[PDB]
Amino acid sequence: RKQVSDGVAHIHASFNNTIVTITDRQGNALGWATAGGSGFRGSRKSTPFAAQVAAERCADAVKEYGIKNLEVMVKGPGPGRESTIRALNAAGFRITNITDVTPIPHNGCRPPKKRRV
Amino acid sequence: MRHYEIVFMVHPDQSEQVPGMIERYTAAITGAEGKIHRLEDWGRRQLAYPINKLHKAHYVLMNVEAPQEVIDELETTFRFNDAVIRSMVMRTKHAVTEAS
Amino acid sequence: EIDYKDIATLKNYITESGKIVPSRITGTRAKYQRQLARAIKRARYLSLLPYTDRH
Amino acid sequence: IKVRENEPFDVALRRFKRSCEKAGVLAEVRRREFYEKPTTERKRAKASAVK
Amino acid sequence: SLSTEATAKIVSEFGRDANDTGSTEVQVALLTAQINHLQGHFAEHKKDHHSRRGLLRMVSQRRKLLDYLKRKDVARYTQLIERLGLRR
RNA sequence: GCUUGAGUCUCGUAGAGGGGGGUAGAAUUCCAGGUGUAGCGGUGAAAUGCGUAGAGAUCUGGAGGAAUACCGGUGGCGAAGGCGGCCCCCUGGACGAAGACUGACGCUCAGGUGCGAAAGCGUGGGGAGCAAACAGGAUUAGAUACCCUGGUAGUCCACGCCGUAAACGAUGUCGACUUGGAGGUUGUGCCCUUGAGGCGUGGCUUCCGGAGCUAACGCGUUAAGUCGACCGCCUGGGGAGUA
Repeated sequence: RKQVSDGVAHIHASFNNTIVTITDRQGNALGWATAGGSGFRGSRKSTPFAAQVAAERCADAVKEYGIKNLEVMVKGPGPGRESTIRALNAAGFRITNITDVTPIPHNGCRPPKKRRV
Repeated sequence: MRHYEIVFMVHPDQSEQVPGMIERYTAAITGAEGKIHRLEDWGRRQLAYPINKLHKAHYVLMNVEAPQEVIDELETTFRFNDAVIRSMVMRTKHAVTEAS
Repeated sequence: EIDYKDIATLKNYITESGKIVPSRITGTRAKYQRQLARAIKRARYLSLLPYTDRH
Repeated sequence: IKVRENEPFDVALRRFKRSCEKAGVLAEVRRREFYEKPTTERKRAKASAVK
Repeated sequence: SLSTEATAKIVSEFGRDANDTGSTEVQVALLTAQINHLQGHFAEHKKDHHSRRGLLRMVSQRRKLLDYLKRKDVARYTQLIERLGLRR
């Protein structure tokens, strides 16, 4: 179906969850997979293992497109992200670019207070 | 009558109106008996980042000594004129004449 | 350093992602680190240099 | 940031991420505007950097 | 502060000659010139509390010099404040 | 009278000093639209919350407000509070070089006057983020808290008020003298520069230490050493900085 043959893997690692979205070069999503949607709810959805099985599961569900090349775009910090791109070249993809696209303000908005734990 | 360095980008699609504008601007300087020291037309140069997207734009370096009033109306001329995007006028750093 | 239009020189004194390099790395006596940075910023306004590498 | 595919490579192993953004810069902008704790955190950081 | 041409003009008006630039009438007249010019600046702005501190240093210093010159030669005092239009 | 105190003039230097105006780039939120699909968010774990009315992710376009990454540094400037994108306009001070000029014009200062973070108050705007109050979820024996999800005043602008802070080097101001070392920052002179030169002379500042002082801790040419001038303040704890 529609046979795009090149895409972008936007991986959005945060501290609590990694969410991998495989799209095309136009930016239209072709299929996604989160670490929290792969079993292991909770303290286990923020691990490199959960991110890699999230990326394995996002490599599935884009078989209908015949993607061979993809760029990787990485957001946020997280226990994910590093393992995530590994799972992508464990799934036959030719990984072309690895950009880190974490949003950094140039002293913009005030961050929240928190955490007197 | 103090020194100024004017640069300004021009929309690429109005590049053919560039030297005319230059003349008018220079004419305005000579309206106040101020003199113009260098003047460079840097061609359509590639922008390091997009602006209204609009890549490659046309740069003009000026380096004029003038009284501040004609520089001020030159700034308002750069405000209203839709052709010119990003002017920048600067300091004295007394009169220069060289290339880069 | 004194000048901002020489973007070869300025491009040496900047990292691969558009950020100004500290004088702790490049030597550059503090007076010229200040002129340097201020010239880098005047150049980033003119789009001679980039603010970042994700524009 | 960006690293182009090499002609004969298995792992890109980009270090672009490490030299700048991940470790410090994003973990710093998770929490409060002070003006006060940074003046003392930098004061004791520059007072710890001593022989 | 003040223009070089302006300072030179006031030194030429109030001194014994040029190069007599530290006499008491001359200092008073230069302080006076700057006080009036900054009356024009502080009618606008009005919340430039830093520049005003410089201005009140000028006012106080002018006052000290007028007190000196009053208790040295009173004829120079009356000619001086007569010419500068101060004292109200 | 005189110049060694104080000040004026000439020429430069560095600077987030102040006030007004403009602009730029990242990011957050919101709105509209494309792709796409079952979760997202959150936590120690959870739940409230958002989500098949299509969220989150992702791309495009727009609006708006605030703050200005990197440079950035026991770096700088300011009397103190404090001041951080870039550009213009108005403006204050400091420091240095040689020379000229005035000629004690100086120092401190009760009352007085001015400036004075933040929160707060008044009038009129603005309102993206953050967030007292507040609400819900948890935690707990309880939880009027810490943690989570929302969230109003406020924070932002104009003008006026308030008049305080661990407003702190817990060290009043001004001046003089008294062994050193390593730095930082900003001037400048001289001398093969024949480096990543050498040798000096100022201004501000950081760390360590000698004599001396100190109850000790420590201060130590930026004194808490050795003196002088003037001011402010103290006199056991509480009651009480209260009536």
